[PDB]
Amino acid sequence: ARKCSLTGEWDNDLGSIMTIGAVNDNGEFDGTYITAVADNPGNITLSPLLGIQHKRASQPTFGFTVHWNFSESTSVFVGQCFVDRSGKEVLKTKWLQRLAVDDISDDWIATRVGNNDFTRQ
Amino acid sequence: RKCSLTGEWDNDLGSIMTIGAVNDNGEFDGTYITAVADNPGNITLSPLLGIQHKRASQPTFGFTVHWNFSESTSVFVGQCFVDRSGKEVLKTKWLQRLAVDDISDDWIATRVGNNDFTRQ
Amino acid sequence: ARKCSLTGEWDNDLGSIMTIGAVNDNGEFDGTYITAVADNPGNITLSPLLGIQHKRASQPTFGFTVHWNFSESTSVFVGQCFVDRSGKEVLKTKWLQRLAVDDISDDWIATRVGNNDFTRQHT
Amino acid sequence: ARKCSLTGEWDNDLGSIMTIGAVNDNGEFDGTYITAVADNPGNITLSPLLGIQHKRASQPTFGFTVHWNFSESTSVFVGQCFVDRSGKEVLKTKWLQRLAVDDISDDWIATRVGNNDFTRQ
Ligand SMILES: O=C(O)CCCC[C@@H]1SC[C@@H]2NC(=O)N[C@@H]21
Ligand SMILES: O=C(O)CCCC[C@@H]1SC[C@@H]2NC(=O)N[C@@H]21
Ligand SMILES: O=C(O)CCCC[C@@H]1SC[C@@H]2NC(=O)N[C@@H]21
Ligand SMILES: O=C(O)CCCC[C@@H]1SC[C@@H]2NC(=O)N[C@@H]21
Repeated sequence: ARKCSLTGEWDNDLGSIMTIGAVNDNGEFDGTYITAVADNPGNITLSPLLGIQHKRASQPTFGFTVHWNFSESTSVFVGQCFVDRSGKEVLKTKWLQRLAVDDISDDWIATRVGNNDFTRQ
Repeated sequence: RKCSLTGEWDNDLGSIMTIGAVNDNGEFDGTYITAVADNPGNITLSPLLGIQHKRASQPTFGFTVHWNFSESTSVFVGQCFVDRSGKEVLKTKWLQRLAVDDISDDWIATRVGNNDFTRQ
Repeated sequence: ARKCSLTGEWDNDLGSIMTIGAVNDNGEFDGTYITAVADNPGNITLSPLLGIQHKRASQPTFGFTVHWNFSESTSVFVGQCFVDRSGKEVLKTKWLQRLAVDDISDDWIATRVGNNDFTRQHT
Repeated sequence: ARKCSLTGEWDNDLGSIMTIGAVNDNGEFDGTYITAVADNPGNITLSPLLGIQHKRASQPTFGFTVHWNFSESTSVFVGQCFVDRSGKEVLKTKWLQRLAVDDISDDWIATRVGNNDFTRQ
């Protein structure tokens, strides 16, 4: 396995855990995501994700979408995978979380922003 | 159904997006022709992948575009709204990640913005 | 007055209004923000802002902070003032709204992001 | 001095330093920001900031603007000051950096987003 293939198990600074499947020839992948935190944390369940990474660069950019199975929200993550001289991989990401609102007039309220660093589990 | 993302959309910048069939889990692929880029002479049609909620009449959704002509990747997240006349609008916010050479330069690498899409 | 001096009265695309006073020699200004929207819209009242713009540029960047007087939140706006050939000014802004949470462990949830375009009030 | 008065000297995770002066009755303050990073770090100079914090809350929110004195850019920071059981203060912030572009048609490219945590010097 080449470094910065997203395939494998990762966690982040909030305690969330992500598993990513095989990455195909075009950089596409699926996975699962167990968030440590939510608007309603009692409701949390494992949720699916789908994304794409670049493959030429040793330190590729990537993004993915998480369809939360327990709420009407969706999150997206985008970032770059870095490798240090010891071979330690870190995903540096920023994210947007979209809430569902019932009226288009309330759109302004509905997007949160943040960051997460992921390392191999 | 209204707010099935399948079809052709454009946005306020002139970009054009086509989305394929949405499967039972809300997954879809598509293509994106951006009207703008860091190097607009290099723009080519690029692939996207994402997921929408299915039940809601006004579902949230997300997708990733893998730009085929740069090292960058963008993600879009938003909600599809339908007014009482039947008109659909995708209200989105996006992040664009640029590639940097070293982890110490990570702070510089993420742009944020917005786009509204309507059917082409 | 110069185009893109922030001094004056501005509308945005959510129906909000702000009025900004004189911009000093360092680009600093104060004003009052009247939001059309909020987490608790029945509590809305006018709220103070404070910011800085670049002064020399024909199309300057700027930023400001709004201290909401009716909640524990603070918002910041950053953007650029553009002037078209007819003299029409547009403030293209992006914003972050910070909500107050009680525990550092909930920090991840606390920052909303969005955009606003402002134009000068007519007359 | 009460905890989470912003007056004083702070640094962040990138190594940037800021010094904030007296906070007035309305929560207003000024100061100097010394960024550790820039598009061109050989051009970095001391730059002014101006902001407002809430005063009554034990863990107040606040924001400030930095007018960079060595580029046409402006940055804004927004966050909350937290105090732990031992009295240690942390400012958890997110920021936007606006770059100057030539025309309104280029506006889409002009805004970076990020995060910083500050602690007292
Ligand atoms: O709250 C919800 O309804 C869905 C879960 C949202 C979890 C968010 S996604 C961004 C941040 N990073 C995480 O690992 N969890 C939160
Ligand atoms: O510049 C690049 O290298 C890739 C193209 C990025 C285009 C961005 S994605 C966000 C914004 N919305 C658009 O339709 N195009 C731009
Ligand atoms: O909800 C609150 O407690 C305070 C008001 C927040 C209003 C926000 S700031 C960003 C957006 N633009 C506006 O003109 N109003 C909203
Ligand atoms: O590059 C420039 O033209 C001005 C300096 C920008 C520095 C940014 S502001 C956000 C981030 N946090 C910092 O402490 N510095 C960078």
